[PDB]
Amino acid sequence: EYTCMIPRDTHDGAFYRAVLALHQDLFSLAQQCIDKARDLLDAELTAMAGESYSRAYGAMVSCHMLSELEEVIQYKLVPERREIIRQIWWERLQGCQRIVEDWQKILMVRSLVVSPHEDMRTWLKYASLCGKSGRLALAHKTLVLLLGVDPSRQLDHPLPTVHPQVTYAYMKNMWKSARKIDAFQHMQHFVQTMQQQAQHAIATEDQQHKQELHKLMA
Amino acid sequence: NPGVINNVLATIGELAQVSGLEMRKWVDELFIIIMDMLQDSSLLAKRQVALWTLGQLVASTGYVVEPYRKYPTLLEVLLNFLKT
Ligand SMILES: O=P(O)(O)O[C@H]1[C@H](OP(=O)(O)O)[C@@H](OP(=O)(O)O)[C@H](OP(=O)(O)O)[C@@H](OP(=O)(O)O)[C@H]1OP(=O)(O)O
Repeated sequence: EYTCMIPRDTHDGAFYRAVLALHQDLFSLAQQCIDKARDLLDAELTAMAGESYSRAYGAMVSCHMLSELEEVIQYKLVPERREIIRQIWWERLQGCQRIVEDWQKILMVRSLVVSPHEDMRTWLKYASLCGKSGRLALAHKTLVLLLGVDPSRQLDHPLPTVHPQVTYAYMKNMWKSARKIDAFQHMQHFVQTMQQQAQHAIATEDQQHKQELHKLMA
Repeated sequence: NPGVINNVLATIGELAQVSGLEMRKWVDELFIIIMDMLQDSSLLAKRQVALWTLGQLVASTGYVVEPYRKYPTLLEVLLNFLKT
């Protein structure tokens, strides 16, 4: 209902109409709206790129975000390329400029098919970026969403041992933001209940887990 | 005639679209060839087909950021096509 009033001649209008048509499995209309937004953005791109590249990065990020919608089509069409495009997404996100304002919209156009619980290697970096950029209240929300239960409500219950990277990042965030004493006991208990876990894990073939647990313990 | 070049470029782009991640052993020489046919164009050959097949072998192989430094003239020649 909101996108119906956005003008159709602007770049944002075509972009959002393409996203909406893609949400309801319309692979022919979405391609046309994408191709229209392409030139609607190319106008201002060539208008702004004549000065400097740092001036045109604001449109280059939008063009990159628009060129990632076809990969969403391939994700929703061919099941064999899902992990490969899910990996090239992480490989391509490491080249952009570390700013939360554009990372948010890139991850939002990216989470159209990948839930935060399916690729958390790219959301832990987002939480760390929000923490380093002074926006700790968004890093806390991201870490809570990745965990599944907000530990700031049950001050006595331990932290969920599942997803060890997420709880490690949460303890780091708790130490950094407010409390330097509770995070200490939390990390002690985490190290204890994580060292008491590798003993019962007699891995004979899957060797991609013991080394990661050892690095985390270090 | 450039018809053979356009034909082989189109078929090699279709092949790269067909077989993904099994062409990573070939993308380097393909890049060195297709950038020398795109940039420093001694003749007036078809640039759209070369551009399309170049963009087609980076969405299948996953060559995202490395060519930006392996070929430091790629971004400039990609931006010039908006003003030329
Ligand atoms: O910023 P720090 O608190 O010092 O933590 C850093 C940081 O990771 P986090 O910020 O996500 O915890 C590094 O990543 P960058 O943000 O600096 O790029 C990471 O190195 P990687 O890039 O390889 O992930 C490094 O880990 P390591 O100590 O193995 O170098 C890790 O340090 P800690 O996890 O020990 O705090």
